[PDB]
Amino acid sequence: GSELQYLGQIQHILRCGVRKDDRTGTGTLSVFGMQARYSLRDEFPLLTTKRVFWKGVLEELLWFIKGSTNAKELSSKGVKIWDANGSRDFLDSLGFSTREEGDLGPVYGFQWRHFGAEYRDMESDYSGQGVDQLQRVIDTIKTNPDDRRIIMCAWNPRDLPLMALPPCHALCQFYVVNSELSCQLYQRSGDMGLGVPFNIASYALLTYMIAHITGLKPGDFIHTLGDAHIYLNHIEPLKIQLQREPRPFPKLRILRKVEKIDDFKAEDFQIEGYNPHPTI
Amino acid sequence: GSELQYLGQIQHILRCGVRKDDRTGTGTLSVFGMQARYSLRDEFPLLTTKRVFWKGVLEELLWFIKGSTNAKELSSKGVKIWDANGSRDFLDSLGFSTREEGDLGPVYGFQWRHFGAEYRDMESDYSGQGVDQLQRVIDTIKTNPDDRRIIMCAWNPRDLPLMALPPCHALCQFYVVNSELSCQLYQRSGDMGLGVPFNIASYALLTYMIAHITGLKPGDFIHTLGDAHIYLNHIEPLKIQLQREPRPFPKLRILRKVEKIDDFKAEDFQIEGYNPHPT
Repeated sequence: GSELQYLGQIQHILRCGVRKDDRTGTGTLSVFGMQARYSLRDEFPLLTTKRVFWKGVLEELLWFIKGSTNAKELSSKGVKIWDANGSRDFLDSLGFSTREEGDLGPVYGFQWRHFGAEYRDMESDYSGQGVDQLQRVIDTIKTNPDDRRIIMCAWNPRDLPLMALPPCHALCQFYVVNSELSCQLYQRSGDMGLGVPFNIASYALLTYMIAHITGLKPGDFIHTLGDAHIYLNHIEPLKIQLQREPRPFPKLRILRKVEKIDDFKAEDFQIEGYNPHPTI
Repeated sequence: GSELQYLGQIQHILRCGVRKDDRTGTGTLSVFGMQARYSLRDEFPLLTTKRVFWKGVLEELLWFIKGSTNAKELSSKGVKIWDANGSRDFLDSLGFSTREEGDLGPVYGFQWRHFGAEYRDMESDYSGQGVDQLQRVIDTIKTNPDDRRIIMCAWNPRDLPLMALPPCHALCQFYVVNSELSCQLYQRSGDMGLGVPFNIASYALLTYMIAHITGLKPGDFIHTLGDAHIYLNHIEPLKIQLQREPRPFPKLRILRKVEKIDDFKAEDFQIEGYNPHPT
């Protein structure tokens, strides 16, 4: 069971994690180096022991694909998860006083579509600039599925300081065998309680999208974590969630045949049968 | 973090791996996404079921650290593992007609010490150019141990076309807690029988070096693999190797207090009690 692996990681962190503070000084139980395999075969890994913000997962990814680094473009979709990091106070705390609100810097969207390009601002035109990693992985999957270099890297040391926040998802690698597309994510830091479930859904979704455009079947989503942690305040709540028997994962349905990654829209996706346990 | 995890991985690939060919149409049994943990606490992960080319590991790493991209600089040390990719014929095959022999392009050393810098040639001076990820990692470890961004990435989409080979160890992350330095390597592709043991030792050594430079004790080396594979002509040999009784890992002795990562020399290291099953 995929979810069982996730809950297993949580148990392991409770049993073997050690105290480790984050940037704010808040404590967490932490374990370095973890890995879970989530099958994407005939099911979508949207955790059931606790509700995952699906609209956020979907809109954020379409926003990444779009190459946007403007939090306002995601906020207007009803997803505010990046608004704080693009706010005046936050951008100023980073020294980006002349940066317009919403300008997150060269984050995912930019890295994925224009890696290496000289970031100006969120409104700048980068067409033809940088390496379009996303389309490249798609091309490679179609032409040379055996390729062991189908990677999309968001971790750009040069652009790091310009980003409102360093990416938690440094890079992901795709793999194809027997008509199945698999994806492994290297997540440098994961909040098992709140972020990871969302993280998992995001990349499983990216895989489903690429598999659809490349005519492959979703295979496995391998979630690799660097600092896998649990905030101390989620220990008891998590001990409760761990008591809940996971439910069948929902299924993802793509309502139409999409040809290019850029053509996907929120409306083309439908999460069916998602029945998460009641909020804790 | 035992060698039993490495053996277990081999066992799993032999058991669940599926046929997948490499760039040369050569078949391998492959599993995508694997991870093994190797304790570095009072022991060094130099595999004992089959001898690892320690000199190669040590010299290659020192070579990475000095930021060299000149295979000749490593070859002169008696380590020829990079010579082929820097040869006149190989360089020309990739269209690098203007490159002096040995010029591997912006590979590991360059990325590690000058990420983002404009690669010219192996003789070019890149002082203060690009991001020195290695020193930054060391600086961050010393100043903010809790940092969850202690990463050194060799994967540079931008420089890929200029390299003799795309980096295999795409990136590694370090982690500090309870005065222990851990390192996790994300290896996109790994030949379980040949490269992986070497790869493991390389990053284990790097961790030992940085741990020593930062006054921390080596913790764990987590090896994460993308396409973990075994070449077909290695199945039987590896199955035999799986029969070999794993022995206690040797110890890595650092014979001197080194202040800067750049000051480490081959002679500062000594593998002790390495007793691998003969080949």
